Amino acid sequence: DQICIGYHANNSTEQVDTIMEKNVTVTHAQDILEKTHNGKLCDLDGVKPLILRDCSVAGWLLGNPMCDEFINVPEWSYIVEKANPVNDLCYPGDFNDYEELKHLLSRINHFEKIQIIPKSSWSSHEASLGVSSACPYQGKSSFFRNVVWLIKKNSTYPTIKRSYNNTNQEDLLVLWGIHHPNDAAEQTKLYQNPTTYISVGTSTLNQRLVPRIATRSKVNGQSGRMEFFWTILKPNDAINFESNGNFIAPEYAYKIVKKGDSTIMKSELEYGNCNTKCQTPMGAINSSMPFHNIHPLTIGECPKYVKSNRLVLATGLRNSP
Amino acid sequence: DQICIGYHANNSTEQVDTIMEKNVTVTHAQDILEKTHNGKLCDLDGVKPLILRDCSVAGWLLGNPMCDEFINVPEWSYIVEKANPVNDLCYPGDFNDYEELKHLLSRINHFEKIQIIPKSSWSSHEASLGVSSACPYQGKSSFFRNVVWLIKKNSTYPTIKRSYNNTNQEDLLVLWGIHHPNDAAEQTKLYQNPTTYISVGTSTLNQRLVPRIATRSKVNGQSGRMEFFWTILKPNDAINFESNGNFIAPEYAYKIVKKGDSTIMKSELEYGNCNTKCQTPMGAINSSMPFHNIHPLTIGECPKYVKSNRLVLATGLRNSP
Amino acid sequence: DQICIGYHANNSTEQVDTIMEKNVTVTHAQDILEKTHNGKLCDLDGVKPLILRDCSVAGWLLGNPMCDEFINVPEWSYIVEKANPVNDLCYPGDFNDYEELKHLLSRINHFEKIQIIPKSSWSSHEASLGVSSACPYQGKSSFFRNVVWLIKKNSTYPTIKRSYNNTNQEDLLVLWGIHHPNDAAEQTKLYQNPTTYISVGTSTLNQRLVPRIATRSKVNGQSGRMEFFWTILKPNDAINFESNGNFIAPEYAYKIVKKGDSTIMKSELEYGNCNTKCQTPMGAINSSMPFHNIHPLTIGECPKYVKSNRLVLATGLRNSP
Amino acid sequence: GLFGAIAGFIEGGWQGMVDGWYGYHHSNEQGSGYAADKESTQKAIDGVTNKVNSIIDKMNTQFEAVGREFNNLERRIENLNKKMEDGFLDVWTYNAELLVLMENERTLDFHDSNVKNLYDKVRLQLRDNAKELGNGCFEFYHKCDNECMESVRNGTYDYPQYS
Amino acid sequence: GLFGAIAGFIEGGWQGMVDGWYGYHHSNEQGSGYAADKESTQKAIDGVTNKVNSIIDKMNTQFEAVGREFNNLERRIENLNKKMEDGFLDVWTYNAELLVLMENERTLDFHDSNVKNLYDKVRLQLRDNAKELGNGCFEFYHKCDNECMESVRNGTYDYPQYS
Amino acid sequence: GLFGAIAGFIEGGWQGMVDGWYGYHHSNEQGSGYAADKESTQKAIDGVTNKVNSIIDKMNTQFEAVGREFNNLERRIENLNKKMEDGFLDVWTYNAELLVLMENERTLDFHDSNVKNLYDKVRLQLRDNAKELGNGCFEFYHKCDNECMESVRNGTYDYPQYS
Ligand SMILES: CC(=O)N[C@@H]1[C@@H](O[C@@H]2O[C@@H](C)[C@@H](O)[C@@H](O)[C@@H]2O)[C@H](O[C@H]2O[C@H](CO)[C@H](O)[C@H](O[C@]3(C(=O)O)C[C@H](O)[C@@H](NC(C)=O)[C@H]([C@H](O)[C@H](O)CO)O3)[C@H]2O)[C@@H](COS(=O)(=O)O)O[C@H]1O
Ligand SMILES: CC(=O)N[C@@H]1[C@@H](O[C@@H]2O[C@@H](C)[C@@H](O)[C@@H](O)[C@@H]2O)[C@H](O[C@H]2O[C@H](CO)[C@H](O)[C@H](O[C@]3(C(=O)O)C[C@H](O)[C@@H](NC(C)=O)[C@H]([C@H](O)[C@H](O)CO)O3)[C@H]2O)[C@@H](COS(=O)(=O)O)O[C@H]1O
Ligand SMILES: CC(=O)N[C@@H]1[C@@H](O[C@@H]2O[C@@H](C)[C@@H](O)[C@@H](O)[C@@H]2O)[C@H](O[C@H]2O[C@H](CO)[C@H](O)[C@H](O[C@]3(C(=O)O)C[C@H](O)[C@@H](NC(C)=O)[C@H]([C@H](O)[C@H](O)CO)O3)[C@H]2O)[C@@H](COS(=O)(=O)O)O[C@H]1O
Ligand SMILES: *[C@@H]1O[C@H](CO)[C@@H](O)[C@H](O)[C@H]1NC(C)=O
Ligand SMILES: *[C@@H]1O[C@H](CO)[C@@H](O)[C@H](O)[C@H]1NC(C)=O
Ligand SMILES: *[C@@H]1O[C@H](CO)[C@@H](O)[C@H](O)[C@H]1NC(C)=O
Ligand SMILES: *[C@@H]1O[C@H](CO)[C@@H](O)[C@H](O)[C@H]1NC(C)=O
Ligand SMILES: *[C@@H]1O[C@H](CO)[C@@H](O)[C@H](O)[C@H]1NC(C)=O
Ligand SMILES: *[C@@H]1O[C@H](CO)[C@@H](O)[C@H](O)[C@H]1NC(C)=O
Ligand SMILES: *[C@H]1O[C@H](CO)[C@@H](O)[C@H](O)[C@H]1NC(C)=O
Ligand SMILES: *[C@H]1O[C@H](CO)[C@@H](O)[C@H](O)[C@H]1NC(C)=O
Ligand SMILES: *[C@H]1O[C@H](CO)[C@@H](O)[C@H](O)[C@H]1NC(C)=O
Repeated sequence: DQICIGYHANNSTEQVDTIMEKNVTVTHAQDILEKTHNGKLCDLDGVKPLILRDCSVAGWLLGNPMCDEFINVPEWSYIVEKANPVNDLCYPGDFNDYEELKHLLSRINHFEKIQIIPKSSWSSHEASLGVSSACPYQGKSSFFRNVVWLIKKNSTYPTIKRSYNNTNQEDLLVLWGIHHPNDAAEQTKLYQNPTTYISVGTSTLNQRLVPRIATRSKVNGQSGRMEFFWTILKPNDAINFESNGNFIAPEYAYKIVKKGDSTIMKSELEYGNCNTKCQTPMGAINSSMPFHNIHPLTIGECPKYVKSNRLVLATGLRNSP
Repeated sequence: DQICIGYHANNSTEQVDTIMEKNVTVTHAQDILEKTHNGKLCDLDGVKPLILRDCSVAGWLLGNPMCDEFINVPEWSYIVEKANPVNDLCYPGDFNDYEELKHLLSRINHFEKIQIIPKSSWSSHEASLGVSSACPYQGKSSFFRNVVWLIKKNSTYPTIKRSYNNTNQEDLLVLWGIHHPNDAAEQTKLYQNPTTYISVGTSTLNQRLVPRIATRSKVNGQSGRMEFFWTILKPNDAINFESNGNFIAPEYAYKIVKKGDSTIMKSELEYGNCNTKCQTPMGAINSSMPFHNIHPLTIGECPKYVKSNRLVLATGLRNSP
Repeated sequence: DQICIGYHANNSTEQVDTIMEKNVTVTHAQDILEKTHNGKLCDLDGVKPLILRDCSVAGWLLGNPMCDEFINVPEWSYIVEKANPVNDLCYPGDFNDYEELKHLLSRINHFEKIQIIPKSSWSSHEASLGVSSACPYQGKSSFFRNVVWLIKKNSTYPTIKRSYNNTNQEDLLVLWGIHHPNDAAEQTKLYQNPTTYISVGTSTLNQRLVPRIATRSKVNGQSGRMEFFWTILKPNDAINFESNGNFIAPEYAYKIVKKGDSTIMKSELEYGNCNTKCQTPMGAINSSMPFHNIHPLTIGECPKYVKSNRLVLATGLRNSP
Repeated sequence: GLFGAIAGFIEGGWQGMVDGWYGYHHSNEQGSGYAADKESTQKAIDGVTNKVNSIIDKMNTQFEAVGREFNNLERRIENLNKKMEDGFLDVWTYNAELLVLMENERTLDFHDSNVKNLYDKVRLQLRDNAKELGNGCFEFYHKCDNECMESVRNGTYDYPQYS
Repeated sequence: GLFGAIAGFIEGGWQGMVDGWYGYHHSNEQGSGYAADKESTQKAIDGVTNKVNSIIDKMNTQFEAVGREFNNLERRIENLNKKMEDGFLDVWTYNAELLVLMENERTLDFHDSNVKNLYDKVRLQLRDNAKELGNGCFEFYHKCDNECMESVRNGTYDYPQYS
Repeated sequence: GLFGAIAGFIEGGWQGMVDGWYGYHHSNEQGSGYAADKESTQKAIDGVTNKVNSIIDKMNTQFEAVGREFNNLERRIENLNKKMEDGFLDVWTYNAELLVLMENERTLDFHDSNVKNLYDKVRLQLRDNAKELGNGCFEFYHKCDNECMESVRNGTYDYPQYS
């Protein structure tokens, strides 16, 4: 008669690595790395992402006529922008502190658009012939819908002195611009006054822009430039404009109703019409794993990103051949 | 007869955590995390901190009249500034490269103030009526004590051409400013000359400032603005000023006698009249522990900061029930 | 009769550290830290470094006359620049976005120089008397060889309108400059026109420079200043210059033929005429060790840098006394 | 393994023992069979469970990347930003992979330890009342029925009775 | 524990042994008493002391936060700065907590090892001149007075005399 | 050491054994000599080799410094940059030095383990046919010639023949 001491074996082929030995077959293991995704851009916690498609953030916010989809957008969980969106600045130019503004959008979940300067209200200036072939809509020449390109009425561009008081109990994103003409002949043709300026003031802002003339290459069929500027107007504060030429007036200014966790995701992908609680630019994640290796930039309740191809913990013991 | 082998037990209840088991009672242990502080702002190694109280760094350095305490300050171990000090720029404006200057103060332990341009020396200009209601002292209108707000004498503002040679064998922090008036009527009222400038030169500096006019909101009861600039004037180098309007001249410039390890601490707390060798914004530390969890930003001979609530090393063995 | 079980010992004195015990003598060990270098700056993979010697990057690229060695330089593995090179800006001034340009050189292995504006081609302006005593060559007054300092011909400085089309299928580094004179008398003496400008345009660039006058300290025997600007001109794009004064025209522009892994190494050392596959500012490395402790900034196929003085792994067992 | 039991003096495991990690196999006149040792098995289950949760939780707070945009003349800070984000990923990747490697090795040696301690436990009960065969088995000098076998698993093997 | 001695075949510690970590308890006609084994105890004290200092010193050079200010249109670099400082705190917090966890476990197993090696040391001296009871105790076939007990603690137990 | 063999009950190593890490020394009428145990030795060589390569490879991807220049009014980002680069060097320096320390300790205990398992292997073969001297040696009750010695190293010691 005899009694023996021994241990479990089974038909498992799961292997784990150790310092001294690799590919050790064990009886039980636990994978802790999530390796898969659905391959789709998706609603986060039910809340749909703002998918700009081929429009950029600038095009959306300036109201580029190709970005008509994104007039009065509903609130978003996160934003999705392509790497090189074609519908950016239809009229050539620069966006001043564009990256800093984009960063501000990471703290923003919803804008509500409002009119501060009516387009009709320009009774002493011409406001409806401020268009270009670079921004076309339905075959006709158009422009950034949120701002008014002002020109002279009957060969006179009188000084503009416009003020807006922020009576809403919200911060307000105001956008405006300056036009840079090709030569002194076009300056006079558009605004007459040879030397011009735009002064913008708030409690904090103390700005004065002047148009810079230069011979430039044609971009989108135009060698003229537009330089767009922005500010956040705090509640109970007034913004003041004064200009005798080259001024792109604000018609609409976006109102910041909700501030939450958001992000500008960079992705060529479109929309899967799926729901998730953890989103990546490559697709969505649905797992209980403590780790994943899909993509570093995620939004939502996610496992931690690592570069590993494999993370498996031994739970059982060395399995026998 | 028998002999046994065994191990120590005692009345200890100290516990330690391990990977496989938590709250293991041991006979001996060693806490290595410092968890306490005295709750006070304190002298470091005997050397008192510069506590600005409700004044900011700008207010102190520009010589804001509410910061009269901080005229000719003694040397400091570190500086203490509140999050939102009320006595900042009494007259509305901006401080140019304020953060870069603040960073320079982290390498500075002592300033000595000296006069480079006497206030009397402005014989061709009016110098004693350069005040505002925004900076009040003892009921009367006053101004930043370290700089002179120059105005016209008998309806003429002649060109200023002043130079200062740094004969001290030290670097020298020079401060000056430009005034931005509300409208063209105030420009002429103050300085007469409609178009004005300020040119400042050194071996390195090549600056030319022009006043920017704009309609601005009232801050501290004034819609005018002051924009302050600075430089470090190296020994044996001269600074040159030329201006026909809107110039805030330097009366005093701070001399950098000592350069050492310092820091601008952010804290609402006042002064405990205590001494320490390791200081935090939350209070002071006095321990031999290798770690603490009070606050990341410390100054002096300190243990390392960690976010842990608990770090206890087993020294003894598993204690028996 | 008896049989014993035992283990190896030997005459080794190699020691290793552990958590509980230091200086443990073992029978076998493996040093994994590379501690030595040849002390020389060397060719990487056969390809020689661009050693600027006492010239800086600015001096080389602007064509400072003391940097005649570095006209039409061959391709380089990496660049070597001293901490404080004496031959920098012979004529006092600033280099605009110098650090950003230097960063661009980390992606560049070879420039090829080409002429875009011939010096002779200035038929309406004087081009051969644009020199200073600050940049001397062979005893005579000279200037940055790559740019033309233009002055008036027979007391008239007519407007310049020059354009260059990038017909090469490469990016092109263009350099130009503006001169800042001492006073209004020198402005008129050099260029006559009292108020002057330089407008530079490309598809992206929209610049307009104006000279800033100020009384400045003499640097290199001159109180005048030169401010140098640059751009990358993409293929099939034109750059346009317009100026009525103070313009430093481009004679030559560097062509970017090869883009590869490069680096601007900071070192006082010269040239060992040696070859390596891993280079540091302190010297070259030739080892199979996984680590070294020479210097963090390396180029090429290198072991990893650590701050350790010692890393030795026990391979054998505890050796006996 | 460090403790010499698993794949050591006990050459291989038992496919026939399914209700536990460690246990006994008896053979006598009445028959043979596998019986899992519950105490040592449950102790192993607890140790490994805590370990997995301990590992999960230590990694639970770790670096998270965020998207940040820079223009064409902000290349230095763009590059600083990239290296910062990448640098932390390498640190956290290294931590995860190393911890798994180190703790996997400890887990297998833990199992080896538990088998050996169970073997010694039995050895210390039986003393000189059985032959230590050298393979994990003890061969009895006396006839050992299923109650006798149970007393060994019990911990209650009455040495003085069979001596 | 890994080595099976502490809370294992030796079920519990001794409140009555105060002058050391490991030792012996004897009982004979003349009396009983605890005697701490100095060698194994001092060796444990040295190992733990070095370990604590080794731990302290490895953490001694580590990331230090510094205060840096940014204006309202420098939010990106302000945020980069925050993540950098926070990121290093998580790395160093993780290192500290993990090291304590891992080395605490090794410390308890170290103590378990030292007891077992001391027990085996005695076992190897006594050989078949005493009964291995199974609880940490050895029961002598011969009468063992206080000098006899001392020879076992000595390391000088004269096996051939009592055989 | 943890396993009590090296510098333990086997007081010292053998200068005379050059062809392996662990082995046997025999002494009988015909002579004496050292014979290295190949199996346990090759197993140790493999474990240590893998360990060294495992260590090398985990460190193979790690932070690399890059040169970045900043002007006189970019001191904040210059300082951020320095702290970032320095911070990662401290992390990777710490990782390297700690890993070496921890794995060195495990390597020495690994060797201690291998000797002990080899000693027990022999002990389990010989059983009560030899005297366990207490020093790593087994003294035979029967005369044991070079073939008899070889059977012990073989693993083929025929216990029933010499019993
Ligand atoms: C062969 C020829 O001379 N044809 C002229 C047109 O000019 C030609 O086409 C241009 C694209 C360019 O290649 C010219 O060199 C060329 O000669 C001429 O007008 C056009 O050219 C001007 C350039 O100065 C403008 O580009 C203009 O386009 C618009 C535009 O769509 O953007 C027209 C628009 O209504 C204008 N809007 C406003 C609010 O001003 C803008 C704007 O002035 C400009 O973008 C600001 O920089 O320009 C082209 O139509 C054409 C009509 O003359 S026009 O009245 O001056 O426009 O007449 C052809 O014979
Ligand atoms: C109802 C009315 O018209 N009252 C005027 C004053 O102006 C108005 O009343 C103020 C109390 C306030 O409500 C204003 O919005 C309004 O215009 C007038 O002057 C005052 O207002 C002006 C605005 O243009 C100035 O703010 C001035 O304040 C000072 C100041 O304290 O800062 C006075 C000071 O002496 C000036 N210092 C220097 C060196 O010039 C400064 C400075 O000019 C300005 O800050 C630069 O931007 O302004 C108010 O006193 C008042 C007195 O006239 S005054 O001669 O201009 O001072 O007369 C009432 O009838
Ligand atoms: C005692 C006296 O008045 N001497 C003048 C010279 O000027 C003075 O003496 C100098 C030695 C020096 O110490 C000056 O500080 C002082 O004013 C005068 O010209 C010289 O000084 C002027 C100062 O404005 C210039 O710096 C000039 O230098 C050059 C130069 O080499 O850089 C000469 C060069 O040909 C010029 N090149 C071009 C393309 O213009 C430059 C350039 O004008 C300047 O750098 C732009 O800011 O200046 C000194 O030669 C001297 C000759 O007169 S000159 O025609 O003005 O050159 O005459 C003495 O009597
Ligand atoms: C371990 O297994 C993997 C996956 O099957 C295989 O690709 C790899 O080559 C193996 N490595 C070693 C060292 O055995
Ligand atoms: C408008 O703004 C001013 C400040 O410019 C504020 O004091 C006032 O109360 C605001 N509201 C209205 C209704 O005028
Ligand atoms: C261990 O102890 C703490 C407090 O001493 C207790 O709150 C915690 O829940 C315990 N953890 C476990 C796993 O029992
Ligand atoms: C003043 O500064 C000049 C430089 O402009 C220097 O050369 C001179 O030696 C200084 N000292 C005096 C006393 O002039
Ligand atoms: C170990 O050895 C080094 C170098 O030989 C010596 O300087 C050091 O003091 C020693 N440290 C200890 C703890 O023995
Ligand atoms: C020159 O550049 C223009 C645009 O400025 C481009 O369209 C043209 O094809 C280029 N080449 C020639 C030979 O004109
Ligand atoms: C164990 O088993 C025996 C029968 O073999 C039984 O008599 C005894 O009560 C049991 N003891 C325990 C502690 O389970
Ligand atoms: C130990 O004790 C015995 C007495 O019991 C004594 O004869 C012997 O000399 C001692 N040896 C040592 C090494 O202490
Ligand atoms: C080992 O040695 C004996 C002789 O000493 C021989 O008869 C036997 O076959 C050998 N066995 C093995 C496995 O080598």
